[PDB]
Amino acid sequence: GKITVFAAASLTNAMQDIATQFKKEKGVDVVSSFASSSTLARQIEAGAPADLFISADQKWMDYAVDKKAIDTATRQTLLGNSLVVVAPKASVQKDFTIDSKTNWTSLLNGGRLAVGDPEHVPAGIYAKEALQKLGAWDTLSPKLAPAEDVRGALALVERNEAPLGIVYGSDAVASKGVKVVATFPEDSHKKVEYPVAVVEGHNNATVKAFYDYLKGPQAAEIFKRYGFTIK
Amino acid sequence: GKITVFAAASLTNAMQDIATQFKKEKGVDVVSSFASSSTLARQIEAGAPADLFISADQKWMDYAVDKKAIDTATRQTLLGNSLVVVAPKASVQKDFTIDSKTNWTSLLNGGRLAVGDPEHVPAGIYAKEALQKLGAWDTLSPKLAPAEDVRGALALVERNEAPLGIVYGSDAVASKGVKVVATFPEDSHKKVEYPVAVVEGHNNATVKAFYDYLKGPQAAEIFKRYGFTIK
Repeated sequence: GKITVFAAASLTNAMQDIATQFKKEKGVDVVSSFASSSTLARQIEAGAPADLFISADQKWMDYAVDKKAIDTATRQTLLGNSLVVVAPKASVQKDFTIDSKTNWTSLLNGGRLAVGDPEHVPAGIYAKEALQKLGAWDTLSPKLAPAEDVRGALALVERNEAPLGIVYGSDAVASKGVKVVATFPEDSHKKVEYPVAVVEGHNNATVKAFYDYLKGPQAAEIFKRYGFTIK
Repeated sequence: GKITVFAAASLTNAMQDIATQFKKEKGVDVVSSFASSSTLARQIEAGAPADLFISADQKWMDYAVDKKAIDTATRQTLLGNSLVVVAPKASVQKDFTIDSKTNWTSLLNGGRLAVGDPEHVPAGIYAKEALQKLGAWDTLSPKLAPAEDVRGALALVERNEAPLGIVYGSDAVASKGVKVVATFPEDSHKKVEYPVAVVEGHNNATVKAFYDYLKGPQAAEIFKRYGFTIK
């Protein structure tokens, strides 16, 4: 011990497994906190004891940097992802295509579309950008079930509280209880990218060892298993 | 709706604002895709649904034309630009002069120079031509941080991943987080020029209306605001 990592909710499973393997191999305890990248960046700005931050978008890393909270010499883009629509496996929902013709109203059946809160959650921000580009936003905005992070959105679908949800490709890979039923075209939104950086003043030898591990082959194997792409 | 525009990454902000104003005034949706002009030209060759193409160089328009993908009767040079070196505003980098005496090695501090990939990105091609003419290319080529388009190069500097980058003058105008620290002499490279053309078979009345709008005073004011010169 002891390293404290703040990581985007979509990284929950990968980062837990990486922490477990790092403990086994290096004997260092890694304690992780998972929430929306917005929530995490704001906590770091306000003074949280995080050593490392991984965001699900460039936006919230840029925010933390602008607040002079990050060791910028350590910043780099670590992972990529896709944006998808999921439905429960028990659902009868057939696979559909996402484009400007998509009939969201018909697909929703009077139900709501689970999303990360588009006011701040990266998954919601990516979703809103895509839906605006596709001309679907005004139709969908009153039909949303916003959640506090992308895993809250995933949970609404897992729990059948919303028939469809917008989450990351990796979220479907991690979930026994939902399946991808549509994938957003990559040209419909900003590339989903995960920057990592050490928090300003926290780059000691132990933190550096874990940072390096995140860029190594053991971690890469785990990230790929969970549906992330390696930058 | 609906017009599809493929435009050089350097046109991102200008073309977004032009699309917004055109929608307001004409009620037509303009959907834009931004990437390196190389990437866009090759997508059009392979069969993309683009109606209009604006390249950041003559080279990639000539390429698209050679592949018989363009309505050549509509081709013309729309804009000009400059080539610059940017640094973050938080950098202590002083302004310098670009000529054959420039000490790039000293300026870089062991860091890398962000550029559009000089194998295909127009900003990289212009950069390589200038650096070769100035006698700096052999020194700099192993010190580059290539990016997939000029906005990727700009992002490396904005994010402090590279201390300096070669981008267009317009890119500095669009970016809160970098400033120009040197300007390439105009005689060091081919004039930065942006040709526009309608894609072969796509010149319907709606596309023609937007094409004409790009040559009008409303668009010209936006292009100038973003640092472009009007041809």
